[PDB]
Amino acid sequence: EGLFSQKSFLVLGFSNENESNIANIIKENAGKIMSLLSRTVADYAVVPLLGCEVEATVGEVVTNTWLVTCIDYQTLFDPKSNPLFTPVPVMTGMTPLEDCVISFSQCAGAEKESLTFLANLLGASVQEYFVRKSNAKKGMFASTHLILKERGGSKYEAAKKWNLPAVTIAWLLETARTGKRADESHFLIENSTKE
Repeated sequence: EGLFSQKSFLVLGFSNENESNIANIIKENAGKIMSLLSRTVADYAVVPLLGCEVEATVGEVVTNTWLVTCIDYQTLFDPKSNPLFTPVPVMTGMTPLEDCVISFSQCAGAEKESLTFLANLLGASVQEYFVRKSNAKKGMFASTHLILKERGGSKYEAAKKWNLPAVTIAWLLETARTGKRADESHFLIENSTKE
C-alpha cells in the first residue's frame, strides 16, 4: 500500500499552484486531503518551511520538506527527527550572514534545498564546492563556513586543514531564530558527538 495510506492531510499556506501540486503528490501516495471544516482531526497539516496560519486541530504541523523527504526515501519519518520537518522560526528581514560563504556537507535533496534557502535568506552565499581560495575561472568563492551533520568526509578534513569553522545545522537555525550571527564555537562539529 501507498506511503500515506490511512493518513489524512490539510495543505495550508501555499499558492494555488503549490497547494494543488502538493495535494496531488499526497494523493498519488494514497493520502487523504481534508477540509478545514472536516469532521475529524487530520493527521498532518502540511505547511511552508517558515509556517503559516493553522486554524484547526491536527495531529502534527509538518513542512513540505518533510513531505518530500518521506517520498524520496519511501519512509514515513517522524517529524521530530529533523528540525526542517516542522516550521522553522526565522527573524524576518535580518541578514546576519551577508559576509559569510557557506558550503554544505552530508545534506541532500529537499533538506539541502531548504538549508540553502535559509542560508540565502540570511544573506550568505552558498557554494556547491568547499575551497579556501576563490577561482574566477570556475566562478567559485572560498567558503568561510562548512555546515554538516557528522565528523567525517572530504570537506570535513579540509576544514580542519584550512582552520575553517565546521558547524552543525543548529548554528544556522539559531542564527535564523535570532537574526544574529551565532557563536560558531558553540556549534563545532568536533564537539557534537553524543552517546
